[PDB]
Amino acid sequence: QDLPGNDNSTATLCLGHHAVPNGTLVKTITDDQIEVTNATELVQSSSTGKICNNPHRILDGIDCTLIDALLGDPHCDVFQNETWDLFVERSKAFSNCYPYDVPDYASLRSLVASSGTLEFITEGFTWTGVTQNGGSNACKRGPGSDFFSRLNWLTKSGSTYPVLNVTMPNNDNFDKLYIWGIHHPSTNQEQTSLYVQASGRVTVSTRRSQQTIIPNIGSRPWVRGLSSRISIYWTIVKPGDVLVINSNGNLIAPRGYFKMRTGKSSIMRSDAPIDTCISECITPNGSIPNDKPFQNVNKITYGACPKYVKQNTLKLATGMRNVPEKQT
Amino acid sequence: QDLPGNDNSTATLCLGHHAVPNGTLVKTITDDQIEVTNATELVQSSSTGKICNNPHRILDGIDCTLIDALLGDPHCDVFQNETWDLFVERSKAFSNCYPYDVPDYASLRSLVASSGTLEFITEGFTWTGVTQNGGSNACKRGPGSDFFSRLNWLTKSGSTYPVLNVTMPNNDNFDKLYIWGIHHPSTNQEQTSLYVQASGRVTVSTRRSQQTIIPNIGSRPWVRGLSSRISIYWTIVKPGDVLVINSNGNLIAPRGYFKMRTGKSSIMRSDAPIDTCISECITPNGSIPNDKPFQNVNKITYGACPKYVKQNTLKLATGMRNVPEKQT
Amino acid sequence: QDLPGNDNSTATLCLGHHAVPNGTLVKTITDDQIEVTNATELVQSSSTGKICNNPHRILDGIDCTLIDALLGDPHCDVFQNETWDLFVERSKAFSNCYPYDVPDYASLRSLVASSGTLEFITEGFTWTGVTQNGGSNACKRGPGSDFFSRLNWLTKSGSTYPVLNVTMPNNDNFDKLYIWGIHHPSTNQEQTSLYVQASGRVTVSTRRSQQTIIPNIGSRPWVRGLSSRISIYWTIVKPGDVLVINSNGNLIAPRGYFKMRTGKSSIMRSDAPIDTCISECITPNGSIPNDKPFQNVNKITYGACPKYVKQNTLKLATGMRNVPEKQT
Amino acid sequence: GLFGAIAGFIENGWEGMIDGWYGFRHQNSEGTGQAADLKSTQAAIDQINGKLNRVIEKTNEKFHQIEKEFSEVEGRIQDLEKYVEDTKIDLWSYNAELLVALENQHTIDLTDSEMNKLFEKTRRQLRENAEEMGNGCFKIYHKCDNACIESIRNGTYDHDVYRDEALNNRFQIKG
Amino acid sequence: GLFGAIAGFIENGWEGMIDGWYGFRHQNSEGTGQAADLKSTQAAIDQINGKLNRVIEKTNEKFHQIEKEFSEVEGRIQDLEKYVEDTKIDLWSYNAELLVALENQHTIDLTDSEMNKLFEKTRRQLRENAEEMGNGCFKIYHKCDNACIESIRNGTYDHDVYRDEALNNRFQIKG
Amino acid sequence: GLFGAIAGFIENGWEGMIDGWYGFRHQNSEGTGQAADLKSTQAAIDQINGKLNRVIEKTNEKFHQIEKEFSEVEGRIQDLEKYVEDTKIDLWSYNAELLVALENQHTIDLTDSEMNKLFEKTRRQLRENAEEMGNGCFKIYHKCDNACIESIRNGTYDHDVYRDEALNNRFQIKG
Ligand SMILES: *[C@@H]1O[C@H](CO)[C@@H](O[C@@H]2O[C@H](CO)[C@@H](O[C@@H]3O[C@H](CO)[C@@H](O)[C@H](O)[C@@H]3O)[C@H](O)[C@H]2NC(C)=O)[C@H](O)[C@H]1NC(C)=O
Ligand SMILES: *[C@@H]1O[C@H](CO)[C@@H](O[C@@H]2O[C@H](CO)[C@@H](O[C@@H]3O[C@H](CO)[C@@H](O)[C@H](O)[C@@H]3O)[C@H](O)[C@H]2NC(C)=O)[C@H](O)[C@H]1NC(C)=O
Ligand SMILES: *[C@@H]1O[C@H](CO)[C@@H](O[C@@H]2O[C@H](CO)[C@@H](O[C@@H]3O[C@H](CO)[C@@H](O)[C@H](O)[C@@H]3O)[C@H](O)[C@H]2NC(C)=O)[C@H](O)[C@H]1NC(C)=O
Ligand SMILES: *[C@@H]1O[C@H](CO)[C@@H](O)[C@H](O)[C@H]1NC(C)=O
Ligand SMILES: *[C@@H]1O[C@H](CO)[C@@H](O)[C@H](O)[C@H]1NC(C)=O
Ligand SMILES: *[C@@H]1O[C@H](CO)[C@@H](O)[C@H](O)[C@H]1NC(C)=O
Ligand SMILES: *[C@@H]1O[C@H](CO)[C@@H](O)[C@H](O)[C@H]1NC(C)=O
Ligand SMILES: *[C@@H]1O[C@H](CO)[C@@H](O)[C@H](O)[C@H]1NC(C)=O
Ligand SMILES: *[C@@H]1O[C@H](CO)[C@@H](O)[C@H](O)[C@H]1NC(C)=O
Ligand SMILES: *[C@@H]1O[C@H](CO)[C@@H](O)[C@H](O)[C@H]1NC(C)=O
Ligand SMILES: *[C@@H]1O[C@H](CO)[C@@H](O)[C@H](O)[C@H]1NC(C)=O
Ligand SMILES: *[C@@H]1O[C@H](CO)[C@@H](O)[C@H](O)[C@H]1NC(C)=O
Ligand SMILES: *[C@@H]1O[C@H](CO)[C@@H](O)[C@H](O)[C@H]1NC(C)=O
Ligand SMILES: *[C@@H]1O[C@H](CO)[C@@H](O)[C@H](O)[C@H]1NC(C)=O
Ligand SMILES: *[C@@H]1O[C@H](CO)[C@@H](O)[C@H](O)[C@H]1NC(C)=O
Repeated sequence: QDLPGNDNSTATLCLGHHAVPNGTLVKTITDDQIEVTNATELVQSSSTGKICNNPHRILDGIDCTLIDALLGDPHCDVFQNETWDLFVERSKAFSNCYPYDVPDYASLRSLVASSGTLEFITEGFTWTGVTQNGGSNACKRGPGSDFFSRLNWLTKSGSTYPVLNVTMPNNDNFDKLYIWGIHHPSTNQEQTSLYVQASGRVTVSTRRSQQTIIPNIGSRPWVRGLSSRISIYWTIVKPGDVLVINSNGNLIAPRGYFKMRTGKSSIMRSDAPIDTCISECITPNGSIPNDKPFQNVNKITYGACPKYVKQNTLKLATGMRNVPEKQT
Repeated sequence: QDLPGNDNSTATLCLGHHAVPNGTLVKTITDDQIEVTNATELVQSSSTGKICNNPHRILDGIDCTLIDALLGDPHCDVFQNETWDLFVERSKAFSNCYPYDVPDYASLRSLVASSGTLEFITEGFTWTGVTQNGGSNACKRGPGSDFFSRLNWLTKSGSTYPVLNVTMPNNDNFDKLYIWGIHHPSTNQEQTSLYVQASGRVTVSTRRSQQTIIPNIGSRPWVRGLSSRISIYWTIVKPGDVLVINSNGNLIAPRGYFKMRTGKSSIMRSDAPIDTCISECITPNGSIPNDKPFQNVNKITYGACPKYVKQNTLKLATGMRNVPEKQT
Repeated sequence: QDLPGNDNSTATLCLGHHAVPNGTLVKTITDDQIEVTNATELVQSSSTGKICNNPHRILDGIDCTLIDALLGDPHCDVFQNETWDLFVERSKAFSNCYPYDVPDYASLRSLVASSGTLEFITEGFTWTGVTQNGGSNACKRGPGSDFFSRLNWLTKSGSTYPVLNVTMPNNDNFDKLYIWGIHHPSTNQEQTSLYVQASGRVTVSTRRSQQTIIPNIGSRPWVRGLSSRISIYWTIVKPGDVLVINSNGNLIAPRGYFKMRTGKSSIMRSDAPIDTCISECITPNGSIPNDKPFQNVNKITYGACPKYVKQNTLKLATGMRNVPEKQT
Repeated sequence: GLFGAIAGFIENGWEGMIDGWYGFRHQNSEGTGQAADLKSTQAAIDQINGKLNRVIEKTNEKFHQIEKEFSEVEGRIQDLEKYVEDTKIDLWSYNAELLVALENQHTIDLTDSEMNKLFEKTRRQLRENAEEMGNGCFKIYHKCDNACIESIRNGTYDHDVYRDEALNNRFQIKG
Repeated sequence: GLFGAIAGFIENGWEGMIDGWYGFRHQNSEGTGQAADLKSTQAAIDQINGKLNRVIEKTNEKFHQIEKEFSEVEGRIQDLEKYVEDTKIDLWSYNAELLVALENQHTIDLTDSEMNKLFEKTRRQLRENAEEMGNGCFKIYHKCDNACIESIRNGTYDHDVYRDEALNNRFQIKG
Repeated sequence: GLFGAIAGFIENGWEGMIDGWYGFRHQNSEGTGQAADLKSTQAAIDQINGKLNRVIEKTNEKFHQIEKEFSEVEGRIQDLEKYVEDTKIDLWSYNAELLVALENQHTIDLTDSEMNKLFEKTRRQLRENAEEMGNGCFKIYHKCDNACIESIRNGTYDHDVYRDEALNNRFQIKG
């Protein structure tokens, strides 16, 4: 196309790719250490050590268990009607009222923790022929012998204790959680002093269920001066149903209901400090960022969190193979 | 090879691939919307809304629960000796006989639902010194006060309820399911009227297990005119073993045994209409085809079904990349 | 460079790859039978049929169940204070002492199997006012009517069974497992003969829990001449806590504690022969090698084992495609 | 994709090709025309059907399982029932999502591969008689009538028949 | 990797190239020098960001689950609680381990691919005017000043302009 | 596979090659011969061993778990025990089945790749002295005795040594 040139020479063009002096090792299908230009970590492995108080509602239990907060141990009166996305239980929490035990504590702790509200409604129960508001020296509310704020210990009036038979309809349109109990005396003398009948009985029922507990007399280990115990039980009464409480002794009666709800609330045991910051993912070790797909901090998590994995490092190569000249 | 030609010219040959004007977007490892020539859906997301009655044996419970069908509530007498691959329980099912409760209802419902047969065999129990065939006004069978067809309420005769002690060997070569119960009276007056002893007791045992239930006296909410309850219990007696029923009051005796079997039967709660068609996969929302590997209709399934997945669409590219001449 | 060559000729160089006459079929993403040069099996599917006694400590139960070994059935006195990584229970094991039942047998079998030690410590319980060391004709230890070596049957002294109320602190720094029980008599005659009170009671408690069991009188099926039963219960007492046993009848008292520990021990039902060899992975069908990633021998495993999978063969192509020129 | 033929050195597809997936288009002294290639179309189609059938393979059937809907609040055992099923579902959803992703990625490189393989096969056949124009078209340097074009397409083209003609006006020094 | 350009026919990388991932280094009449290629650098970078974002996609959030630490010995239900979580964890760990393995393998072949594609694209453009030296360098057989080198790099090189010059001292019989 | 060398442009394998996986056969002035190529054979073998070891990596060990066989009918808790294990098993079986499928697919493309890479490496070395016959064989256009064949195979072939001879009877216009 052009005319015969008076010159004659060639040129050289070489293609190639970069390389870095640093370079990261990464696993592959065929090799488990191959060096690439760059990589990114996919396992989050460190927490700040603080539970950020945002965006979830953290409620620090301080030295109260959720069940004690619920029952109304004097020292937990603060939590009355409180609410939470995450209730944090502290290892140093302690109870300090009448010694109780909860048969299937673990489910009661779950279903309260899960509805996330301790809102209580006093209902007008009328106990005729017994003495209300009994309390004790092991549950001092202030400078006074008292009891759990949400329960009503009932004893004899004058000489006798009648067959309590009371009813309370659920005429609302939400379920009602009722918490009640039974008193197990240490001695038959204690039994008769308080309840006259030598053998008490509590039957709590609705249209679709019933529970009859008989008390158990006997000495248990002394805790807070007492060898008696109360055991705690719970009844959910659905809208349109009826609670009927029937007893001829040892009843620790309910003062009304906790209302239940459905939500994203839970409970977590952690001694981590709550701090003011925003993090979506909470671990008992404090919050962790959730940019990476996987985490190795802790298998217990609440909120938008990375998937817990056994591995502590998992590098995704985000660059070609590093094949340097002279190395560094 | 051949000789010098007079014409001299070239030709052009171009290779290429088709493209379509329509084209579907699909996810990839590196892109999440890339357009391909064609794709196919792998998530089944719609049901006909009807449970096809083939090939599995669907038994519609109509207005009976499987436990009521089992116990023999008058209105469920239809299901007597019935059989199923899938028992469908309807939301409008209702009970209509003596008020009962089943401690661990959920396992009884499971193991009956699972053996898939309600075949009952009457055995010759001989109750001496009590009145058989007691019945009630809340369980009217026809124009008559009656009771569960498979249970035998026993009351005193005269002023004696003896200590029932009866035995019934399993001399067959299959397990026998026995269903029995206990009557919890509302008042001590009711207790003594029926059973004389102020405190009844039921102990049901075999060579390898025992159950002793004591009744519980107290008023419960009125349902069908009654505040008493019966609680239902079950005993499986293996071949070569012996049932021994021993009681001095409140026994609701068995009339014989349901026979158990092992099979592919289950139970499903669904208000879907059963229709005549053939589909292998059943969902509470009706049957679904099982051509696709995954489904998003419902996590409850019975039969050959696609794996439930959270996703509602998952397109498998079944064609090359669509790179059209003009655009899409 | 060189000088002209009078010859003028070409050469042919062909590249290629081997092929084998044998060749294995393998699955692919696009084909499910494609033939490759060589492949390797990744599913282990056969056992030797013997449980190798190395490296884990296998303890053959011979004809004793772990619970009988624990309770101290005469014929299991061998296992006293024994220890294991894997306790093997044999299908031919049998019990031969007083007829007992364990409410939640399955958890007791688990938590003993899991601590892997039957080390027992006798503690000085002092039962005042009752007769110790009761035994029976159905639990003959040697030429003598005896009982479970680790339990102490108590009957009245002369004319009264007092209210036993005893305590035993955990002053050590490890948990103590205590196993105790209650005797359910066949007749009220038997009840009063042994325990005087017409209704016994056992309450066993610590600072954080309690159990009250009431016995159950009634005839059960005759096993080893007896229609009575004892039921077994268990209490773990943590360091610093206190056991308190309180009863006015039917107590089958503990003789001290089993000490618990945390380890890698378990239990396995297998009739496989133990043999002297070393294998890390144990299956009820005997040991299996753990070179392959997956196994199809059995879903029950103990030790370093391949992952159980449904498939029985899964070939990994470890060679190119086999394209033979002739074939064979 | 990995080979750079489709949506690469071949600028775009042909909406006009309705008789096959890959194919040929030509210009000779007789005229123009196109024709689908059926062997590469089948190779691509079979592979895609192969992966498709394997995905659509046996449904596992399950009968009595655990309950998955509850109407009462129970606590611990029901919490475990809901957790077992929720972790099963998230594990199967992860699986279906990674599956179509790997699968789709491979279908786009597999069809890119078949395009490039036809290209290379045609390239090898034309030997010294044609040159790549770099856009998927060969310039054939000799007279190639429609039967000559058909022999390239049906794999029977004898390059020696035209090598001298080709080579001569290929290395045409004068311009 | 699969194509054999990177760590293959291209003996090594250039620590000196700080302006892009792939590129050209020329020697010619008007001196010598290098220049990064930005289109292949972007193709490689976009694809890697694409897989990266998909991996970093939505975290699932969970609220009330089962307990995962116990302070009392309970037996059967607790054994099942520990088993459900331990088998969940081992299944997710397997997943994260296979994911980065497949992913990494594909990133190394994808970048090998882009290198080889630039190579082929340059090869096609130079037509009969250059020869492969087999180490990633073309020998251009005609005078190619820096503007000529720039036209190869920006894709506008007209091979016809130099074909006669090239062809002549390419088939220089005398030695 | 993806590259189309094995079971592609190379019609079939050689059952006769017992000394390596890939290799050369030739015909030259000095007679006929074949010889395995050891570098590509090692590249293919190492990669396959690499994936193999990773698959055969650490077995997880488990000790006390849940019971998996029951001899009594219990209902709800046992139903959950059977469900946790059945969903664990189906999830691991899916994993083992997808794993060998992906793995196998990649082993066949990886070995297809190594074949094609040897081919290309040989192609580049012969420069203008040989032509592809399209069946995996190069026609070398100059006298290449057994030492010349050995230098191609051991990578030391100097194409300049033969370029004039080659080029001359390569572009031999007369036929
Ligand atoms: C049944 O047996 C238990 C255990 O043997 C007896 O419990 C013990 O009862 C005494 C008497 O009240 C308790 O004493 C108190 O201890 C505190 C703390 O040391 C001390 O400050 C008081 O002044 C008083 O000494 C003792 O703590 C308690 N111990 C335990 C472990 O429970 C019980 O009294 C017996 N009951 C009958 C009715 O026989
Ligand atoms: C114990 O307390 C309960 C609840 O306070 C009492 O239950 C109620 O008893 C009355 C008397 O029979 C029932 O009345 C009947 O109600 C039905 C349905 O409305 C109606 O058809 C009858 O004409 C009559 O009114 C009432 O329904 C029942 N309510 C509930 C919620 O159970 C029970 O009687 C008390 N028992 C004793 C022995 O004190
Ligand atoms: C309550 O009912 C049960 C079952 O009807 C009675 O049990 C049976 O009692 C007899 C009398 O001791 C047992 O007889 C024994 O049989 C064995 C083996 O054949 C033999 O070696 C003994 O010497 C004696 O003959 C019989 O086995 C036993 N059967 C069962 C299934 O338990 C029980 O006696 C009744 N109790 C009362 C107080 O009414
Ligand atoms: C390494 O990759 C990550 C993720 O793509 C990116 O944020 C970072 O900038 C890269 N590093 C370099 C030096 O480019
Ligand atoms: C708790 O909330 C209820 C609902 O309004 C209210 O009536 C009650 O007095 C509150 N009690 C306290 C201590 O806040
Ligand atoms: C998180 O806390 C647990 C104990 O709750 C501890 O064992 C674990 O190592 C901690 N991990 C990190 C990264 O803090
Ligand atoms: C799209 O792919 C599916 C599955 O291979 C097939 O049934 C359908 O025919 C394809 N569509 C077209 C237009 O080819
Ligand atoms: C139920 O089946 C048994 C077994 O043959 C039979 O004896 C019994 O009479 C049947 N009852 C009814 C109502 O079908
Ligand atoms: C199936 O039914 C469930 C309720 O049982 C409902 O929430 C779901 O959306 C339904 N899905 C379809 C596709 O019908
Ligand atoms: C087949 O592959 C396995 C695993 O790589 C190896 O042990 C065996 O030697 C191979 N077989 C042959 C004939 O090379
Ligand atoms: C069991 O071990 C304890 C702890 O030393 C010991 O005191 C006891 O006597 C042992 N008993 C037997 C039968 O080995
Ligand atoms: C292992 O034993 C089980 C029964 O425990 C049996 O069903 C299974 O087939 C056996 N498998 C092998 C490979 O022995
Ligand atoms: C290929 O096409 C040519 C030209 O039309 C024809 O003569 C020849 O027979 C065809 N061969 C085959 C195998 O199709
Ligand atoms: C390419 O480079 C040449 C030589 O410098 C220049 O003249 C031309 O305009 C450039 N074209 C483009 C599209 O960059
Ligand atoms: C390659 O082969 C030639 C011809 O036999 C020989 O002289 C030369 O030394 C060999 N070089 C190497 C590196 O093997």
